[PDB]
Amino acid sequence: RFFAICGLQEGFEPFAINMQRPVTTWFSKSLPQFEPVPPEHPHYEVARM
Amino acid sequence: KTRYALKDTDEEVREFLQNNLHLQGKVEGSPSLRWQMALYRGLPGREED
Repeated sequence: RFFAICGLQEGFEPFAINMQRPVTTWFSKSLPQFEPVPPEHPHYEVARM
Repeated sequence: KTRYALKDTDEEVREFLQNNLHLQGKVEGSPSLRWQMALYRGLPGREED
């Protein structure tokens, strides 16, 4: 709705100008899941004894 | 713009463009010009004349 007004003449292109399928999007799902404790976690450390 | 960098007057660039009218881009050879030309030709006041 406003690409021609501001953005077309400045040399900018639409993010998906030449694409067949719509751009796949990822969303932050608020469903808790169990994941491995990162080796570089700032607060939690796991030692294998 | 290159001719202006070489310190040419407004008459020199015009005659340079007159002899170089065939160097304008071709829509078939560029994917970017495909949608730009289609968007350009959609304006109400665009006449091919």
